[PDB]
Amino acid sequence: SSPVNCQWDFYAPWSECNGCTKTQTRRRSVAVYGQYGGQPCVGNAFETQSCEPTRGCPTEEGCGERFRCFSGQCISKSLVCNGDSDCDEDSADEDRCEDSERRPSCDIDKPPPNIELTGNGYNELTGQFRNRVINTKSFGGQCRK
Amino acid sequence: NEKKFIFTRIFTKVQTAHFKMRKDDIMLDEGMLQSLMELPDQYNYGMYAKF
Amino acid sequence: AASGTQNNVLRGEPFIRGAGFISGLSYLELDNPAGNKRRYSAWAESVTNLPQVIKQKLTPLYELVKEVPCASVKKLYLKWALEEYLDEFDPCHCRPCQNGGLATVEGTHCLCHCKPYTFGAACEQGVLVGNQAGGVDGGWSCWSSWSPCVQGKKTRSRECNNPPPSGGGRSCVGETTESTQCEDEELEHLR
Amino acid sequence: ISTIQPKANFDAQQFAGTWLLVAVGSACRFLQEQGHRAEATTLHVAPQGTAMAVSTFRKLDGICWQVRQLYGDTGVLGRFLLQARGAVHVVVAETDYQSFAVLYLERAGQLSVKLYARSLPVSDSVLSGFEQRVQEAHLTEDQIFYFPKYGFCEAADQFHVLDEV
Amino acid sequence: NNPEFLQLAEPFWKELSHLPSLYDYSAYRRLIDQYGTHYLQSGSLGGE
Amino acid sequence: LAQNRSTITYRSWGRSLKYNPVVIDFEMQPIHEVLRHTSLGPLEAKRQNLRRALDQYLMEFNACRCGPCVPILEGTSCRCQCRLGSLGAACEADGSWSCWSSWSQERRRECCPGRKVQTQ
Amino acid sequence: STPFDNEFYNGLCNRDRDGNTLTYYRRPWNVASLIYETKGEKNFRTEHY
Amino acid sequence: NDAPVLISQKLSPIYNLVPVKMKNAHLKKQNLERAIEDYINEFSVRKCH
Amino acid sequence: CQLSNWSEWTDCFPCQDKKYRHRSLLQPNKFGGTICSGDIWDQASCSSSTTCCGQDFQCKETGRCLKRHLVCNGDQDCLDGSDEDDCEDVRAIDEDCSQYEPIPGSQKAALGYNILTQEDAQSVYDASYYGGQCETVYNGEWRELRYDSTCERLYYGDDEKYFRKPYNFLKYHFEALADTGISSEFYDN
Amino acid sequence: ADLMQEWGDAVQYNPAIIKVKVEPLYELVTATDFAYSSTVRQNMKQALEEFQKEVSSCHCAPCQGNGVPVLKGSRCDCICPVGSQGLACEVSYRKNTPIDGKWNCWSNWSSCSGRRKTRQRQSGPASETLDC
Amino acid sequence: NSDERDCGRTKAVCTRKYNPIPSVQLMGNGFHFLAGEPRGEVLDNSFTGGICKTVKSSRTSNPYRVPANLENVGFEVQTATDFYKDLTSLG
Amino acid sequence: EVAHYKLKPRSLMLHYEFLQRVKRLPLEYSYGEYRDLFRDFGTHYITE
Amino acid sequence: PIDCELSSWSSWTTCDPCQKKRYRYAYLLQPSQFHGEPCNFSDKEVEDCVTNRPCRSQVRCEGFVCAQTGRCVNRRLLCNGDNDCGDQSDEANCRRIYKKCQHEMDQYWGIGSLASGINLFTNSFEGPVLDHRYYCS
Ligand SMILES: *[C@@H]1O[C@H](CO)[C@@H](O)[C@H](O)[C@H]1NC(C)=O
Repeated sequence: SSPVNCQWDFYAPWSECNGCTKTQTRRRSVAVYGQYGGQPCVGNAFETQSCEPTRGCPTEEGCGERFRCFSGQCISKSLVCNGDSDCDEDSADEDRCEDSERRPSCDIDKPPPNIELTGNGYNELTGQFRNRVINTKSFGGQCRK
Repeated sequence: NEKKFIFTRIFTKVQTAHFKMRKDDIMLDEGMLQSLMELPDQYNYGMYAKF
Repeated sequence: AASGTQNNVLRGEPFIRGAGFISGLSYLELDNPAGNKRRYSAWAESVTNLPQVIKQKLTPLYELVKEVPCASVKKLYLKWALEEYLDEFDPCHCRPCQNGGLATVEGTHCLCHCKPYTFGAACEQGVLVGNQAGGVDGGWSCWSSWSPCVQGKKTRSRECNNPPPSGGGRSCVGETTESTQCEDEELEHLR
Repeated sequence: ISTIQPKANFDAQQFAGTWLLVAVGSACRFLQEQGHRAEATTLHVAPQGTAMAVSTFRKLDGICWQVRQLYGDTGVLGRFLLQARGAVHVVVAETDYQSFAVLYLERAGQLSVKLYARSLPVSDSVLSGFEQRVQEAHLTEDQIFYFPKYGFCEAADQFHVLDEV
Repeated sequence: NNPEFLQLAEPFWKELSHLPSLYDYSAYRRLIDQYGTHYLQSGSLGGE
Repeated sequence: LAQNRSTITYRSWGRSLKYNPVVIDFEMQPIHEVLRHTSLGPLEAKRQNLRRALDQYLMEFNACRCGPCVPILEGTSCRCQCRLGSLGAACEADGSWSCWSSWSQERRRECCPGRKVQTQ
Repeated sequence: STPFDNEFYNGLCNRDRDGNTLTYYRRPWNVASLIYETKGEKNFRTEHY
Repeated sequence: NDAPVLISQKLSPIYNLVPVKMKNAHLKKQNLERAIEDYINEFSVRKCH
Repeated sequence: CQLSNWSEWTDCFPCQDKKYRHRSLLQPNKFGGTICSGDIWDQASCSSSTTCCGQDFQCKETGRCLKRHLVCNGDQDCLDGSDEDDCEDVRAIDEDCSQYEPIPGSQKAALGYNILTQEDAQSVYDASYYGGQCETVYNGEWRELRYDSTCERLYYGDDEKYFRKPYNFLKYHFEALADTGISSEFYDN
Repeated sequence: ADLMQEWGDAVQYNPAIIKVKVEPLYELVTATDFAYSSTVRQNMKQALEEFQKEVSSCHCAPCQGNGVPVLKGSRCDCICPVGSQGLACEVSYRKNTPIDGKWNCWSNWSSCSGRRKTRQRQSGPASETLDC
Repeated sequence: NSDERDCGRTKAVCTRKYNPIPSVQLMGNGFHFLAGEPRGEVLDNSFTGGICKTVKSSRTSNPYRVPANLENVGFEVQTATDFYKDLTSLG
Repeated sequence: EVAHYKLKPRSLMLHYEFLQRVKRLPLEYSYGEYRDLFRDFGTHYITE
Repeated sequence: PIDCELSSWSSWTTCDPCQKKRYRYAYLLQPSQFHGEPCNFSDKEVEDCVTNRPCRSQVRCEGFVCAQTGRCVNRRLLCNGDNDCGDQSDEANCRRIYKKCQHEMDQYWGIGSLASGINLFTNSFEGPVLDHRYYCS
């Protein structure tokens, strides 16, 4: 057979930068892919250089009447001191929930075994699962036995 | 004439752990440090051989 | 003068996807083609005790962008980025593989996934055990330059290519051309 | 801490043989959260002086295991001691020599009952007496857990054995 | 179900927030590589 | 388990290895290489002196200087402990390396794997 | 037997935390180190003529 | 494990074990060196028939 | 055995307070030569003593350079004990670290090695020096067995499963690999 | 054997890594934790380049008996398949054993005149190029 | 737990804790006639309305807890059959 | 294959020994200390 | 015949203002093999300097500065029954403790190996690069 080494054309024209970390997005397209166990490639795909910020950076989202967590996942204030994975990310705030009344979690112990695998991302061209996207470990206070 | 020779060598090694020693800022034993302090700056085969 | 030749090669590759019990069915394939009933029941109990969430339906991931700073703009840009990701390394770029092999793209390298009981560089050797009908199927070509948004329609025009139907296999299934509505910068960034 | 009267004139020789654990009434974490995964537990009794050599067979993930223990005598006929945080007091109060056996175990100020039988099925009168005793032992009916009636291990191997003794 | 205020994961939400306002294929490419292209809506979990 | 030949002893062998793990193999570096990596700082003079002393020690107490039979030089006594024959004191082609010659710089050897030339 | 005193120790107890069972031993200052390498092997041979 | 015994033994001279900075440490050390040198050559199989 | 003459006496040391001399080993016992009980090393008493770190802190008798943040911390860094002495009004946290056991075998890793005799020399590294650091690695040998008859609970080696890493050790990197290779070659002629 | 389930559930406690997705070390150094982030990252990238050039493992002498050279510090050991003993594995109980070809060290880059690397297979790839 | 948040006193509606009906949630799901897979959950099968109504199965002494959404529960288990046989011979 | 592992994409906590060693790293290009760092902690880390 | 040989000493670099030291190094040219003479000396040299140049050695921290490790741990992780600021510099002078799990969940099986650095060029494992400590869902 005839081996084929990769050969990419020049990168696409320059783009704008507005993330306060100005870096010209210069993407390229590999016009010829490798085959028959040849050389995969030599050069990197992306190239980030100096850029002139023109548009203003987007400010953070408004956390209105919501208890802010260590990450920033703003949820309703009713979840404070619920005796469970309220924020579902970390237990930073915790509302100093020492006296947890109203029977937290109603003695429900075990969740589904690996529901995180179903909640995890999925790729179609590779057939391999990806990272978790939907946080199913949360409960919202409504215990469903 | 008949000759038969066999070498049935079976070597088995089970790696319990793989350790790596640090390279910088190594704290030596007090005895070795004393011995190093007891070495003169002039070349002396006896003390160095003892060490 | 008498000469006799004996040659018999039997190989098995069980796939038991029961975390610990998965290896039992794979190891039991040595000299035992038929699966053990008790071992099969144990593996079934293990699979009951541990889910296999694979084989489920999918949805566009970019739809989950609901409440974030610049939510709609980020969702539209993720739409465009997913389109570019899908068409930048689509299997159309790779050359067709021999013996009906399926090609994939891992970075900047094509890989001809060979059918079972086959091997080789481009799935050419080991055609002893096919167990299939045979032939050469059709493969969709890479999408051409997108439409210039004359009236909003699309101009993909996916047509046949260098792997035509030759061995009597079925042609590439799907639409020949596509039609949509140009976003017009997504309604000038949402009104 | 409680103490009752053991079986009158308990004979370890006539008590030897193969026993089958049927029901256990107590309040333990493994019994209440992991009680649904209980399996068939059989017992082997062998006299050794005043003490009692004890072997236990149970299916763990399919593979059987042999738990060998030695119930040390407490100086009183009927009561025994076993050592591992805690002290175990084995007390046999009501039992015959042919059909059933009831054992009492104490650990960390907590009482527990164990029902043993020579073979299946278990007589309804024996189960009624066991229920009456476990109710008189300040234990509720919900704390009773039934075990499967099949899947008992024949014998373990040298590699799969316990050495508590 | 898909349509709701589904509680997103901390890394997912963080990477979605770190995306620049202006169109930049660089960050979105790494995001699509790390997280994939689709998420599950419904279906059984039968083994193979 | 050494005299044993069955896999029944492998479980107890692994258990003993868990309790008392022996050292199978290990990488090594000269003793004067660790003095440079001390908190005391520069020790170039002492390091070179100890390096020369070690170079002389590896020659005065070399395995060749010991009596030919595996020759093991320990202190002032020469032993091989056998030649697997158990015939005589040393348990008597064979092959034997000659010792390193004096620094000329040249350095000669004679009989054979290994190097026979060294330069100071 | 021992020609010297092997019980005296200089300062802070140097731990010898090793062995088959869970027990802590001491190492005297007279001895540099005492490892617990529990090696074991055997040999065999046969001769005929 | 209850009562072991020696298998391998590293060698070391006694005159090297003499305490330093004693009354006559050096001369007594050299004297014991000469004494052991004469001892190991005084009587042995080499001198017998 | 042939031994050279005694070398000249070196200069006396104030702290060592001893003299030193040595000789070279010319020819050992090759086949049947008379062995030499005499060694190549010697020492001598001396009475010519004259005068006997600079960092934050230093041990009294040993020249171990220690920082002041390790003084009065509930851990003996000097063999003499000059770091935990007179610490009257000083709180000493337990760190929940001295309760766990160090890695078994640090003694052999702290010993020297001689390629000539393949034997173990004296201690080179300090196997008991922590320097206030508390690193714990998931033990691999805490997996023997654990049973509970009263609750019919059979579980794993969860009791006392932690190995404290003795500053001088970079990492222990627990791992496991067992490769049994049998090389059998039966020949018949 | 029949204890495959025991090996499987023991691996659940102490598993071994097979597939790895690597990420350079200078990306792990963040600006919020260390000052001079840009200079540190540039120096780390240059050091990684020099290291990859140094430990490329091609500078070791070619082994024999289809061995695979392995670089470790200053020593180089040859990993040989079953059937060969001794250093460099020149002794074996087999005739005309097929020796697999190995690639040599890639040449240095040209000064912006068109970067190309050369290498001789004395089955590794070669003829790598980078635009200036 | 909004109703039972800070109740100073409660009236025991059921004397003993009973187990729920197994697979009772399958009869609360919605049914999409077009899709052939019925639907996700729409009705709640854990709510009981306070009344501790139960039913005793055959040789299943431990009582089951009937939800409030189920008006009538009956245990009439009975099997209901296909058989195929083919044989060909050639000589 | 027993378990799937994935490191957080950003905002991770660094080890204290590596923290101190990076704080000890110089600013001027010195291949010695960087090579020692590569020999002590490797060339990459584990993301997946 | 192929004994180890290191290149010549590199040119002296400028004295680092922050590290108050100058550095020089050498790189390997030929590896030793067949029990040859290795390169049994340091591949780098360090010397003391007298640098007068303002350096930004110390880094700022918003949260509480840990007493032993010097970590920028937020106050939300203090007095929670967890060991966050290092060995024991956290949990100091705490009135009450909370926010800890009751079942005392252990760490992931084998997570220690997945937190250490790896050498992709030699496939060897190295020291820990990530902090896989406890820090509860
Ligand atoms: C369904 O429930 C009804 C309730 O009366 C019962 O009569 C019937 O036997 C059950 N089973 C069926 C209809 O298959």
